Amino acid sequence: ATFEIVNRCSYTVWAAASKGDAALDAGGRQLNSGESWTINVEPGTNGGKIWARTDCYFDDSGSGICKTGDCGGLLRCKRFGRPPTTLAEFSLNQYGKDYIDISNIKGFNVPMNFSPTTRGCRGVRCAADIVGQCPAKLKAPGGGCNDACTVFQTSEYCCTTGKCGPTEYSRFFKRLCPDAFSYVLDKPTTVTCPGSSNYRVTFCPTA
Repeated sequence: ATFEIVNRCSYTVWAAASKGDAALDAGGRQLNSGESWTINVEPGTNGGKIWARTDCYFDDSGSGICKTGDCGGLLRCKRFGRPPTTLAEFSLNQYGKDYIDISNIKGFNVPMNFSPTTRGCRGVRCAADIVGQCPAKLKAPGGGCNDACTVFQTSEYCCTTGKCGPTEYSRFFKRLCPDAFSYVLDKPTTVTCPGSSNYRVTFCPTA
């Protein structure tokens, strides 16, 4: 499947793509304002994620650091990134269907639209100014808006026991972005697409 990753932000981002234990495609790449990067993701990819990283510095070998979404200091991510990270999430060719969503469960750093480029389903979007409106205790000094689990490490926020309800913090993410997961047991906003759909992830889709 193809994922066109587009940076409409006025600032450079470093796109990242991983399924947790491996890179997807090259795993990461710099995207200046306006640039597009098309990757190929193997059919059947389960638990894939795409995100943006901000304020990165990498050396010649592709080692360095990002202020949000850093994946073990690598330009080419093999692992998931350090919160806060707005997450485009997907599992492909699962009994004939693709499943996509956006998640704020690991916080928010960059606004995002996640849409099919092929027919048969709708896209999802979280493009509200979550960083600007972020509750004081959730603000990440490094940039972005942390989820409450990341900040407070409680069973309730992290849904450790598999029992948890919505919280004041999760309700903030849900208020600004109704179409993204705000906590682990949120009412699913997952979209069912035809198996083997193709997609576009757009950072800052409205700016």
